Amino acid sequence: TIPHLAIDPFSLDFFDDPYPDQQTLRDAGPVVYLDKWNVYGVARYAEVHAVLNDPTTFCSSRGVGLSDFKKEKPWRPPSLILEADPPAHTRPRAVLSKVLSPATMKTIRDGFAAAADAKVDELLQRGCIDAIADLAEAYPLSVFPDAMGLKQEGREHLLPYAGLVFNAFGPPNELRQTAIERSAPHQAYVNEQCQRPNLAPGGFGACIHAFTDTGEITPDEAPLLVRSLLSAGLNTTVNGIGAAVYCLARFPGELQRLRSDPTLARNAFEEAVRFESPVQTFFRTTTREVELGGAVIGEGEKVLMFLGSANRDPRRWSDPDLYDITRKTSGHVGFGSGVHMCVGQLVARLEGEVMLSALARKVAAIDIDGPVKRRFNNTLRGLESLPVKLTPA
Ligand code: HEM
Ligand SMILES: COc1ccc(C(=O)O)cc1
Ligand SMILES: [Cl-]
Repeated sequence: TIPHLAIDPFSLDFFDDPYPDQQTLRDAGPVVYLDKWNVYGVARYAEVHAVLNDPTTFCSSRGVGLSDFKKEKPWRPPSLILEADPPAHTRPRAVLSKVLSPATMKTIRDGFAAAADAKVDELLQRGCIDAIADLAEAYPLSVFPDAMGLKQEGREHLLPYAGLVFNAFGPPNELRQTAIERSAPHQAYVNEQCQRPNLAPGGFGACIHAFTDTGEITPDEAPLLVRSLLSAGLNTTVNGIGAAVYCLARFPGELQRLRSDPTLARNAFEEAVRFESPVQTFFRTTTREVELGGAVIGEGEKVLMFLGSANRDPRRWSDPDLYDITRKTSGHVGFGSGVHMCVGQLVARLEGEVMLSALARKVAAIDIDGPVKRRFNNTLRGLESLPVKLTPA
């Protein structure tokens, strides 16, 4: 019925090259059992999409990591949005949607673009750079904390904290254990910046606190919602932009197409999100007994969704393992799908678009120039170091 596999999707070997194991997971059946961690897994697009779009059956309030909040204490107070189900999810979600609205994008777009162009100009003066530290990390650090309204002091905690959050979604392996044992100072920093007086006027955080009188959220909910943005809003974009740059360096043909038409920048970013899937996995917990892909799952079972695999499922995509910047990407699940689909995706896409636009206009070649170094995280896929040589247009 359901096949049992011994594959550990949280092992370093798996992280180093997940694609053959993801095929094995897909081809074993629509629903698999992972004996290593005692969870169900779905690795094909169809079942992942299905699970994403029925939150009643496959809930989030019992945690979207391995841990079941009904059995264990969460390592930090539950997110009011990610780890909430409707209807408790609905109004905080509505608040964050307005804080990160089309109108908000319109106010910051010029500034986000200028900073991207400035970044690429600065890098071109150096020629040989690390596309991670100097670009993928540097550019979001140059725009997102300011957009949040964070003070300057203590920003060095942001990436450590977010790494910790995504490691903590995983099983209790070494990556997770080590993360939590180092957490205290990053946690203390982030929690403190979530308080209203610590967030600059007009910024994302201040706007969340400004939203505490409409009947949607109360003032005591606002700090945790600022926490959500400080959890998900930086490192994801770093890995997104890094993915895109990695793709353009590996596929020079696509760089040349992008150069010839920079209006393809937004879709080039979208395709990179599909192709590399920064957020690889999330869990759901069953709230009742349910039929899924000919399998019957009992109540209170963890279900692991392979978003990255779903994005490379040949049942859904033609040539899924090719990077194609004119692909019809609509429908990929790199930002999820359904009621929890990434609420900050407009920010992510804005950052990616203007960075790729800047590269499209300013850079003639991106050539890998040193050993590439992958970074391991229980949930995030991305590189630690990507030495490249940039050649100006
Ligand atoms: C390339 C960049 C990003 C990727 C790949 C990504 C990925 C995701 C995914 C897959 C989900 C679905 C979670 C689920 O179904 O349980 C999600 C939700 C979420 N993301 Fe993003 N994200 C990105 C950028 C951002 C940014 C820039 C922000 C904030 C500024 C953000 C904040 C959030 C929040 C608050 C949620 C919870 C939504 C909800 O539960 O309703 N993310 N993200
Ligand atoms: C996409 O990953 C995350 C991480 C944290 C949160 C949150 O803290 O609410 C939401 C999404
Ligand atoms: Cl925390």
